[PDB]
Amino acid sequence: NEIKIIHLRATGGEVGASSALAPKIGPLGLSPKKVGEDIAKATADWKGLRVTVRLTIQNRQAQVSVVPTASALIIRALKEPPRDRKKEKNIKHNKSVSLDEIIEIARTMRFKSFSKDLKGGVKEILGTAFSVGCQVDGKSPKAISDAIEAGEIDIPDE
Amino acid sequence: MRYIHSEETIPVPENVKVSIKSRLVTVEGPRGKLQKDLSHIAVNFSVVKKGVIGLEIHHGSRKDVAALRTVRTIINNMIIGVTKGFKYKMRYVYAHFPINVNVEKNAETGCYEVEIRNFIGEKIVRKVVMAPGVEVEISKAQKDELILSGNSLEAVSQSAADIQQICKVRNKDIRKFLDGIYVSEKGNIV
Amino acid sequence: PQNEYIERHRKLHGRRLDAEERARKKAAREGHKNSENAQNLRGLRAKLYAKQRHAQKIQMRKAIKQHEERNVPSDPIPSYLLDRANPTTAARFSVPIPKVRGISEEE
Amino acid sequence: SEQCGFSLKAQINLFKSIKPLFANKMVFIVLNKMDIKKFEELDPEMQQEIN
Amino acid sequence: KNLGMRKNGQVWLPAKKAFRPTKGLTSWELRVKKRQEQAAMK
Amino acid sequence: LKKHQAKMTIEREPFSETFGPKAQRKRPKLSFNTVDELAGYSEQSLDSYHARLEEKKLL
Amino acid sequence: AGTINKPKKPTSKRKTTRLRAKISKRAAEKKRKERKLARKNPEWRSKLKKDPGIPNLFPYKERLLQQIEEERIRRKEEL
Amino acid sequence: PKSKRARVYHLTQVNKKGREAKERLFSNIRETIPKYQHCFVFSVDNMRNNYLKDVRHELNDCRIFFGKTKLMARALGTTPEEEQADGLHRLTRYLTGTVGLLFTNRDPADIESYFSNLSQVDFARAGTVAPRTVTVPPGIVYSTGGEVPPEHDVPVSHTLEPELRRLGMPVRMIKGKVCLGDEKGEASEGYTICKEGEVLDSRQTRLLKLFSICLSEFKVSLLGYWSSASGEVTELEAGKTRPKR
Amino acid sequence: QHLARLPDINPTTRTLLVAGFPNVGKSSFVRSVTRADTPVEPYAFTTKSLF
Amino acid sequence: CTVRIWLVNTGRTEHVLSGHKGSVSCVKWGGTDLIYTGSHDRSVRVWDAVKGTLVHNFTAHGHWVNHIALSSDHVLRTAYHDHTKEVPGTEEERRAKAKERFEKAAKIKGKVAERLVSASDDFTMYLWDPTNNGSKPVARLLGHQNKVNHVQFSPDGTLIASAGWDNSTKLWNARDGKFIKNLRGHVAPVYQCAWSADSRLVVTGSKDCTLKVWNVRTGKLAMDLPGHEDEVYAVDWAADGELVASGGKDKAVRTWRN
RNA sequence: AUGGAAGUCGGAAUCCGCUAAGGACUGUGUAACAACUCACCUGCCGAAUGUACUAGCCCUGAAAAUGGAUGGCGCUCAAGC
Ligand SMILES: [Mg+2]
Repeated sequence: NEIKIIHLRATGGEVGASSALAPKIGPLGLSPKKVGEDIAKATADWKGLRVTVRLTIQNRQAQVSVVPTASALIIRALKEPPRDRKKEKNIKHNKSVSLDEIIEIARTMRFKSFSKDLKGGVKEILGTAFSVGCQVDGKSPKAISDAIEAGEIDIPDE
Repeated sequence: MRYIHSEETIPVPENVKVSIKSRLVTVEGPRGKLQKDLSHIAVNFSVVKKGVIGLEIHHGSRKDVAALRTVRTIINNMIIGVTKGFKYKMRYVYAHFPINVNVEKNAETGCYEVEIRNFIGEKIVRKVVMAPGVEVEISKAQKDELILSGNSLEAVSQSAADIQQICKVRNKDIRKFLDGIYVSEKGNIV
Repeated sequence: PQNEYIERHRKLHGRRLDAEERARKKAAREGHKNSENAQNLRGLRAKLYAKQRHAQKIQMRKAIKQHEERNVPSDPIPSYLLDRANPTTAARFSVPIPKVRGISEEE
Repeated sequence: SEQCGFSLKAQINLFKSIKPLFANKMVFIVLNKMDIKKFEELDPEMQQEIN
Repeated sequence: KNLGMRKNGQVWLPAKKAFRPTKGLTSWELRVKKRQEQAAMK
Repeated sequence: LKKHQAKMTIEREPFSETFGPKAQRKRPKLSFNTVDELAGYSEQSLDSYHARLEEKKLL
Repeated sequence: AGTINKPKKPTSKRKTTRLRAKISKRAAEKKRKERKLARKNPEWRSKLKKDPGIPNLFPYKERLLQQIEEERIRRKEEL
Repeated sequence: PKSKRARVYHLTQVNKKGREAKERLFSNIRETIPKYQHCFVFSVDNMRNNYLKDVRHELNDCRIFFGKTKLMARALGTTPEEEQADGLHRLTRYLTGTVGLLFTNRDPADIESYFSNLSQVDFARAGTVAPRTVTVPPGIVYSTGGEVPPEHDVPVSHTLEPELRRLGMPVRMIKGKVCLGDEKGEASEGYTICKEGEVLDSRQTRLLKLFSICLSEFKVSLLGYWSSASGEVTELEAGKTRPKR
Repeated sequence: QHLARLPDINPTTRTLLVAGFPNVGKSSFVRSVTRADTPVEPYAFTTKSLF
Repeated sequence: CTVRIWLVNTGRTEHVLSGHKGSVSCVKWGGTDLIYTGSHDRSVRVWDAVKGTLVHNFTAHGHWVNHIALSSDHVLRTAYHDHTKEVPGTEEERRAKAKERFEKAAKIKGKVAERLVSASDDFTMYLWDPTNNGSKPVARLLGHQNKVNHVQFSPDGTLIASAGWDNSTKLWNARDGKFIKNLRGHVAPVYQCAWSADSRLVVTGSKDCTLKVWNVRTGKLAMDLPGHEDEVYAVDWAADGELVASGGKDKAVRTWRN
């Protein structure tokens, strides 16, 4: 009757995420093909993106969920063309994302953020966007963050 | 630059008797008596307070002022030795050939003797004679452990060093051959 | 034995029980040892040692200056010449060496 | 039992792919881990593929 | 008893003090006043 | 071409990136592309090796 | 080294007349040559040397600076 | 002095703070004083204090300062002439040792109830008295050291074996497993990490943290608060008994 | 150094060559039939060389 | 390592083509909405311009890919402009004229197929026909003894000209990549080459401070053009053939006429 | 990007929150994690220190080959400077 939580990284719309799982979920009594197809069904929203999946295991069945991360949300909001990960490598995420979508991602990530305010959450998402390498409103995310801190850009409260 | 006056202090426990004459220090406690000649260092000993030994140097250089700290630590370790004692635990570990350690006490000399056999299968018997005042026992609580106790910290540590030095692996890769007798713990008897 | 057998031996059996303490103490004695080598070596070995120490001191100072300054081609060339190894490139009709040591016929 | 993490169809496909290397050699397919799952526990058509 | 660990394992070593052989020549208040005067002069 | 093949290969892949603690080489360079080509190549390699051994034994 | 138990041939501190004379001649020649490179030295030299100033640990540097400023004011008033 | 310990230069990003940190702390406290109705002084003595992050997250509408004690005392003002607000210098008598400021607009009864109900297990620091005797059983050493049953436990990592020997257990590496004595628990008694009633030292607390054994608890004790409207300081139960300066 | 630590394989003697996907029991079989010290672990590519 | 597509009227980026591991040293835009890129990661890529997705990845070269050329570059640079010196009245017929010029330049066996040639530092070239061959090269062009700097098709599509660092310009058949003749006479690395509109003549500008006009049918040095005091970096021949422009390290534009 | 790569095999960026402070990490470690450690911060303590240069005197800064030379004994708060 015990509950085990296993967190993993997976690519959406893929079956081979259970390749590493079957060494350890096998003693637990789970079916690797079943949990792989079930993970793919959960991550069918997030094609081509590395996402974090939580597995809740009780009485030898597993329930899957997708834990939202800032990097996955930003790369999904970038709206990149569909690509083959086997043939098209060394890609760069150099498109642009709007500041409204940045605030929406921050509202999504409020459940993880320890910041006091949505402005702090937005600045965290802007830093993650700067790491990813995209643009916000055609400018640098660092420049947008500096504008937010200096007061030119106003973030709505909650 | 010569410093006019420099002072150190050594507190003395209630059960310890310390006698200094001509820079020859004798410290007696519940566990026995230790003696050390400190005539190689110029120092004025005094009783600055009840239960405090004062050390002074007059018109000394920085090196002369610095030697008082060594004298302080030496006399303090003698006091600790006659009060609580010193105990070094050694562990002998082996891969294939079990190390056989035999401890005897020589009635003629009064010292302990440690005999080491079958070190990496060698047919020689290694013999180490302890310094006087050092007692050696084989521990029954743990496996393959010697215990060296005494009042003199220098004697106990040098005896442990002798046992560590005599079992040395030669002409082998020490990443592979891990055999030896090693000091595993240092502390007080009490 | 085969492949990384000493690493496997370290993983299965560890090392000698005093290895960490001996390594720490030797590293701690390195300062006294370096000064002793500077003051006690003789001859060509001492000279090579001193030149090597001079080189390491210079490189350390350069690295220190770079870490201090962490928080702060020349000639126009076309695109097909970019990222290549290009040379640095820096009346009286006099030669660069107008006078040399004269050579006698006996020499 | 596919506790290695790979599909048995993929294992059969790998064997079929490397069969041209097996000329002039003898081949024994060892089905491992019978303490977990037996060959009789398989569905009929995959048994037919292995035979 | 001792609560902290000594790095070299000689746990009987006492809690030593800093080696300042010129200790006690100048007080703290006088040095503060001299600090202010030297800062003004600089 | 052959007077510069060696320098060209070293410029493409330095010695430190090929083998060593900081090596980044993952896919090898192969003279074959398919499994059937590999089997045929192994057959010709074994035949040539035996031919060289017989020539050296004769010499 | 095994210097104490087996010392080597000693390095003599007794000078010879030939070496003393040669060293004296070489020192005189070096002095003259240094004078020659000094008289044809093309290196720039300042007209006024960089004066070190007053030490900080001098206790009366502040009143000496007061004296300097007062002397400047008096000289400006006189001129 | 030619003979000298050589100082190592740190080739890392973070530099020393200096006086700018002190001025920033002063300005932050002096600008957060007028915005809040109450200022509580709390103490966390001989505690790991990493749960103050969770306390800060839970009390998002408050402001917690956990800086230097003397700097916070000078920021509040220790004398009536230098105080920022009327009656703050009565509050500064509680600032000794490991203290923190809590500026809030909530009811003080709510704060007292929250910090009375706040309970969290914690690793003991050196100087605490051990509530129970802990003994690692002989044989194969497991990750928890015998707190959970071994069949639910996992064997301890082989990289901790030099560390455990340094902290004083005679453990050994038998075929890739850390064992106390023999693999079948022979020729060795269990290792007593601590005994009940014994004052723990840092070696024992380090062993307990390595074996994930929590022998202490985290508790924030409120000493007293100052209200901006009344301009007076109310003494609480911990502040009645704690020494003051 | 790598060549010095290579295993010695005679290409023209009696030899049993074990192949397959990872995590199927190749190292377990070789340990069970020989004296070779090849590691057996549940993760893929435990064995990265020829033993 | 990126190619950005810009909308000229607004100045914003529509697509970012990424995937190269080295600097994209040359980009071309064909008449079928394909973008061809060569890079320092030894690769030549064909991208879909409308979608921004990679279509082909050719990895045959052994060093830096310095330059790529298309069989239709001469008509794609000029669109509807030609020898008549008159422009059609409206945009639709102007686009039709440009498209029919491109298709006339790009027909191979009655089908529109753009040929691509890539010159590299591995002393060689590769000839690609992505429509009919895919990733299989038509030919490898061998013969330069040093790095190949510039490559260009002739306007009539029969010849390929190559400038190399071995002081030579070489001519190749544009259909099967077969070597024809060597143009010898420069004494320093030849940096650029440029065709005349009638495909009789190629002018090459080199590091030896000279331009040389070569008759490719005779295979000889037609004209020698000295006058630059330093290296010649940029060479162009006008589409109507009236002028040749050269520029380089001596900071002055030089124009050359018959 | 990698079979794997979670600060720590690599390439490029290197921002924000919470801050008292904590690098998109200084090293040890793992197959990868974990674990430890450093930078930085707080508490205990208690008053002067740290860095680099300059000047003296001392050591090293290259030596062969019979046994030898501050002229010799010898000299160490000098019988040296
Ligand atoms: Mg495995």
